[PDB]
Amino acid sequence: EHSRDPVSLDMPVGSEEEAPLGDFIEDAEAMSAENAVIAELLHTDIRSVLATLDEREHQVIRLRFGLDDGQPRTLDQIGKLFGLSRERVRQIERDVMSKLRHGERADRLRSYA
Amino acid sequence: PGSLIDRAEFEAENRRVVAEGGEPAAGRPVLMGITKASLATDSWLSAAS
Amino acid sequence: VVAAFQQSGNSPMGMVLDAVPVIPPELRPMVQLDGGRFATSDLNDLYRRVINRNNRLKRLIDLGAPEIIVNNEKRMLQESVDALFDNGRRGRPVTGPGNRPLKSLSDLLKGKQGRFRQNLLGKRVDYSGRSVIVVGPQLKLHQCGLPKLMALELFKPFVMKRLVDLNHAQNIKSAKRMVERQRPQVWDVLEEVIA
Amino acid sequence: NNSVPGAPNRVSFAKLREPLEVPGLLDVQTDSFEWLIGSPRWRESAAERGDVNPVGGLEEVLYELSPIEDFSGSMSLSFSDPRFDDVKAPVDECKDKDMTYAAPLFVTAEFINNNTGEIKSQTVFMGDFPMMTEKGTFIINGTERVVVSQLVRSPGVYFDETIDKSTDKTLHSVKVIPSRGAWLEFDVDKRDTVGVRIDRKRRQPVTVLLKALGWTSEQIVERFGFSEIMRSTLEKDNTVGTDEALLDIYRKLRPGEPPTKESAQTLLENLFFKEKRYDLARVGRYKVNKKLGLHVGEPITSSTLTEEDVVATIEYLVRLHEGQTTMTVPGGVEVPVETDDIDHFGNRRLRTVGELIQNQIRVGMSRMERVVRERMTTQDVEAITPQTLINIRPVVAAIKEFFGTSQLSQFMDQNNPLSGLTHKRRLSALGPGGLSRERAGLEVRDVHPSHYGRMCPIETPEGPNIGLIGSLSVYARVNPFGFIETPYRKVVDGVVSDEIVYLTADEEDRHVVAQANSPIDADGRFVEPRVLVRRKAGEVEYVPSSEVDYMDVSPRQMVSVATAMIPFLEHDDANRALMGANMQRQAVPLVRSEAPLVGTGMELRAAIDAGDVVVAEESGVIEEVSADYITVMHDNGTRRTYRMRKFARSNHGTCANQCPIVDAGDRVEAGQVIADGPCTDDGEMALGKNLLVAIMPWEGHNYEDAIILSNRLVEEDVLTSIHIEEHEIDARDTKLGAEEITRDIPNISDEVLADLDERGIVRIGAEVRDGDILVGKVTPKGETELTPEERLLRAIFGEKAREVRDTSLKVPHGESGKVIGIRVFSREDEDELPAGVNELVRVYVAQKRKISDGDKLAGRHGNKGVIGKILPVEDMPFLADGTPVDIILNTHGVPRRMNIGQILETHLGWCAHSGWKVDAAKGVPDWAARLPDELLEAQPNAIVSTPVFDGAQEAELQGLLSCTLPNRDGDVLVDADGKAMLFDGRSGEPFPYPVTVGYMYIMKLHHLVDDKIHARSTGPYSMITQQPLGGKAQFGGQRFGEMECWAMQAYGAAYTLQELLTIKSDDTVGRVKVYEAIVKGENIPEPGIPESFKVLLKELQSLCLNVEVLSSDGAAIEL
Amino acid sequence: VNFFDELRIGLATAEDIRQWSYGEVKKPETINYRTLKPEKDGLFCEKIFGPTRDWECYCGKYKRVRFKGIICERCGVEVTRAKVRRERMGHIELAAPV
Ligand SMILES: [Zn+2]
Repeated sequence: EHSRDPVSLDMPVGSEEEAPLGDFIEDAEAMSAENAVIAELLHTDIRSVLATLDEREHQVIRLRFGLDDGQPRTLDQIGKLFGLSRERVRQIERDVMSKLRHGERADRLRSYA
Repeated sequence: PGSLIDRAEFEAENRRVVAEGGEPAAGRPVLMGITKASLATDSWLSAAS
Repeated sequence: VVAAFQQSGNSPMGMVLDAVPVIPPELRPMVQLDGGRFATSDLNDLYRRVINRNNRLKRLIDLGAPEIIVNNEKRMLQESVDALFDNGRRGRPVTGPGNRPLKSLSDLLKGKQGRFRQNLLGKRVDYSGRSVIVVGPQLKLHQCGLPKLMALELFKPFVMKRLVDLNHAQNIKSAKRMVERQRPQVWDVLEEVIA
Repeated sequence: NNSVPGAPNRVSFAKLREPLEVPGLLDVQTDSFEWLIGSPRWRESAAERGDVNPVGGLEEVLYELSPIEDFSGSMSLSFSDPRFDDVKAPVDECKDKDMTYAAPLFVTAEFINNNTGEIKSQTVFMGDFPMMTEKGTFIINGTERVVVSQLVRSPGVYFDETIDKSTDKTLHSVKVIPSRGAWLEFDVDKRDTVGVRIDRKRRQPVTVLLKALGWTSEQIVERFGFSEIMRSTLEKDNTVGTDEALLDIYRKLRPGEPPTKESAQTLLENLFFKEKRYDLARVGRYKVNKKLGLHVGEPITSSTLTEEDVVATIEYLVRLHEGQTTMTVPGGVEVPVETDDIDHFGNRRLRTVGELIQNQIRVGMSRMERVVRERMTTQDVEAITPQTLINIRPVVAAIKEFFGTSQLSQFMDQNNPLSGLTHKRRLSALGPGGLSRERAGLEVRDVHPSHYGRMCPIETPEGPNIGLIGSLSVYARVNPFGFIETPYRKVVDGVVSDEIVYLTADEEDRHVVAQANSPIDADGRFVEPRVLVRRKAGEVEYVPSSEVDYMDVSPRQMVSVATAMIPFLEHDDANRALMGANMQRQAVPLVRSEAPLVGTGMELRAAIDAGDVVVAEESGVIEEVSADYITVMHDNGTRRTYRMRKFARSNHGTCANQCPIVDAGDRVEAGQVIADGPCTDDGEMALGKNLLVAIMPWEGHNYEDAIILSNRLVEEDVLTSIHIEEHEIDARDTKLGAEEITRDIPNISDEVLADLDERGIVRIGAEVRDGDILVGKVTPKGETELTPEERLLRAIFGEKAREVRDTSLKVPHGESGKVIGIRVFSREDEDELPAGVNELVRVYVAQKRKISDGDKLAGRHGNKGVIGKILPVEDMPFLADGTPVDIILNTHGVPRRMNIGQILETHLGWCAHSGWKVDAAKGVPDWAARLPDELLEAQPNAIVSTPVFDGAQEAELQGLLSCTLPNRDGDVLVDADGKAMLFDGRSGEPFPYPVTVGYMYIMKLHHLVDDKIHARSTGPYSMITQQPLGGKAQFGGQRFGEMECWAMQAYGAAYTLQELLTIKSDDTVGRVKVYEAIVKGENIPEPGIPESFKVLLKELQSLCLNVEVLSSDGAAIEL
Repeated sequence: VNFFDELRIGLATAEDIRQWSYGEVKKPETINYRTLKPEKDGLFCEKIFGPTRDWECYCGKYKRVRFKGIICERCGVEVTRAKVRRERMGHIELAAPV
């Protein structure tokens, strides 16, 4: 596999008007529709849903995963920031996940999985 | 001399130079093919194609 | 020629180069085809030749050698730059595979495959299709009959917006999936959106 | 006179007896390869043909190569006697297993050392050879391959002629064209400098070269004394002296090198007389000898040019310039003096498969010989053996490259048997070693009077490749030298002879050839004193019946096989006939085939020789016949079983079925058809069905070539077809891991994966729709941090990251149908797969297509059409007895296109379907005097044939239309004129005037609408150009060219053009923004700058051209 | 925006190439054989032409999205979109004039 000269893109392919091979290579990334509508609409619907939860819990999630400033706060770190204990964050996340799976939140976010 | 110059520009330059006393330039109309007319009067961007 | 240079206000020194530019890599991509068989444009080969010649020239100058070898190296570098800017414009063209000339840098512009004539040949557009035509004498002079499959695949974004608007689908992702599966709910909206 | 035992009986309007039966239609393909390899059959055929010395192709390449030796002379190797071995596997296994049908060959190499005088000999393996199957095809990597013969200008001497524009004086130019070597152009100019242009060098006087060859000046004077311009040139030359002439030649060819007599002499010998550097093929030498009439009393052994040939050429040129009609040379017979014609078929030879393969193996063997000679010059001489001296790699590489990439080795098109048979008999004038489309002039694309009987003047591509591709005529046979021949039965003294003789173009152009239609007495006496005659130069004129020398064999001698099955071709125009012949090769094999009611006699022979019908090899009795196989017990006690491939995909997606047409306990004669392949009804070609046609305009639904059909065709599956798609995915090892096929897939609902089986591939017989998963494979994944919500959901749901991605094969857009079969190859089971691949599975999807709007239909007379509408059976016009018409054709396209053969076929088809009974109680009517005695009666739905250029005359049809039998109701529907009174299917009232009705043969072309429909809104985009692009999953965009841009500019529509060129073509951010705008409520934003302009600016800057856009102020702006 | 009165073409000089290029190519290597990443000072270097992946760094020190126009001091690569890789140029320093 290491002993093959790379094929030149300018080589005519298929005699299809002798258009070079380079002309037929898809960008293979940066899909329009995916990033265009799906991703940004997921982000907006999340900003709506997670906000509809407790605002304190919304900030907790923001710091936990890093929606705003990255830096996913661990259980102990976020407890220190909020003054709580490392053991409370597990139950907080359990409550958040339970809430997210019911109501209109599920209706909105059933896709994207 | 012997260079094709568009009638409008040629006449305007002749009038400008004559107004200050410069002697007039004697020219005669000449026709040319579509290819030559296109080449003479067009942008380099459009001419390269 | 001399008057063209004189009226310019610039200098003729621009003809003799001291630093060649390199196009952005996306214009000369290096992509992996299926099977791990790399594909790249010959511009990379030409630039590699130029870089190697220049580095070797610098090494010879730093080390110091009789002027014959240095002159040969300079001549090789000149020929390398010449081959980069144009192939076949002077001397024997360079060929790597099957005696096939490499597409030089100026070759992106001239010839049937050049950029200018390719632009003169037009582009390729979205929101379009084609099909066989059959006479329809039931139509008015301002009407045409589009097959529903083509109309659905061509009007999809409008259809999906109206589909979410009517609450048939909860979100754009679900509407896109519904259009892909072509559920029976789609045809009413499609007929409604191309009024 | 059905040659085959069990042919169907279809009486014919044949008023002439053909003395010669059609030869094997694949004989051109088979005989060339038979000569190439060298087999007993070819050897005995050649011995019968009178060829004094038969030498095979392979033993003519590797015997001319030998003996290879070093310059020192101490080493010399020879190898001869090429013999093959038994094939590896049958054709069935090679096609199914993806192997290549081949057989190894061994050549005995004798190594001899001159100094020691010893010998070492043993068989030498030389790689596998791609043998040719009985159908005249090659199976390369499991795909059927056909190599098409090539038309090339034969090596020889051509005395062209050009006329001066100013002087208006004839200028005779001579050209010598070797198969390999320098070219000599002895031209005469106004300045009279008769000179040679060696290898397109500078002109030099012919006198100087002639004296440079050792030709004394006095000899020039005496031999060329009759010539005045030549004598003047001799007196004009300045340089004199053999040494001076040689040095001048050397400087002209190789200036700046040490000039010596020895060097110049060696250069001349190497350039002309050396066999390796210069060679004329045996055909070239033979043609030169015939032209100059020299060395004609002995077989050709030396194949290199000689000084006698050059002097004879110069003498011929000067004699032609003088105006001499003929010349003589010592040791030669008298020959005519006239300029040659390049397009003449006496100059264009045909290099069949044998010649092409011989050339390729010759190139490979020469490369191998170079390597071998180097190795023997370097390697030790003591312990050397030819086994360690031969290198087989280059020859096998050359053969494989030829069979893979050569432009003359093409996929065998398999729409139907006729398409393949025509493909095998093609004569392509383009390709490697031949002319190109652009460089080739338009004069070579025309017909020549020498094509009569050798190349069909009708069958030809409609596209830009018109005139560069043709087909052998039915009776043509290729000569050993490659020149095409045709049969002519000689007439000795006005009495035509039964025995035939095959004449090439030259022999034909020295004789007087009559026409087959010429009235001939039963005793061979010409009744007409003046017989139409075709003579030299294409002249046609009357001659007394004694001067005539040769006569044709059949009126169908000038037409190809495809063009020979168009009834009433003599009434159709040449372009319409060409269109019909080309469209006959696009017909799709229907589920149920039906032979035409009216069709020429070529159907059965075409079907038999196409090879798609299994034909009993030996006479016997059938023991048991099943849908799959058939076993016949031969009379000698040996049983043979024929396996009939069913629902096997063809090269173009159609299906090839072979249904047995025999019953158990039935005796079958040798050569009788046993099963019918695609497009066959009882062993005769059948590309379409018989439909009741009514010719009239109907409500504008058949307006301008459109066609109206009855729904009865759709509901009865008359025009139903089966198409089989083929998909394949492979699991290749990757650096990050090994791809695998598994039923488990990341994050997909179980319902979508229900149809898959435990191994991860769809279960056979499962309906698969568009976009459905066809085989599930998971590829290894690297490291990619998940997006916020994706990872959060993964954590919440308990679904792990499942790094492995989804790359399962899925049904492309616009595909459906059952899954008839699955074929899986595994490296574990020791299967040959490409390097880096362990598992490869291919799934076959079968789709049944019923005719629908947009599909193409066409008769045999080149009258295409698209289905405008499919009316209900109750809306179609119906005959007086209630029979609806199956199809309606407009009458405005028949007389303008001038293909009245369509209407003639309609009338004869009605007469055949209804059956007729010619009254004979009072005596045979006048119009029926020439009808065959068996053609005065026909049962209903009978089969009849009208051979091309000899069939039913107009009087015959007029008489038959008035004698058709009545229906079961006892009433005659059509009148004596062939028209009938129809009823309106909608109004219910009779049409005011009678309409033409009859049964016509309609075929279903392969331009189906399902393939044509394309649509795109947003999909993959190119990488370098960022323009729309993609596969069939997301169809690519339609090009918007400059002419479309001009059309948009003329309207004054400025915004539409701006969008079409910026916002939906190239704007990387504009596309996303507009898609956002449409999917939301907001407006479409303003377009940006195309990427095709930023790219142009960067490319132009890279050339050190300071390109910058400036405003009115002149300030540079940023982009 | 789209106010382009004129488009002129001139003869570029060495200083123009110097000041319209964002780096110098000093080695011929294109891509690493094993890790499939651009090599330093090569024909594909991120330091010269730009990051291969949007909002991503060659060394990963500033791999986070919220870093715009910040050149990573550890490797000197700017943190922007990948489309910049289609725009930025480079120049070679000829040892002798040509
Ligand atoms: Zn960094």
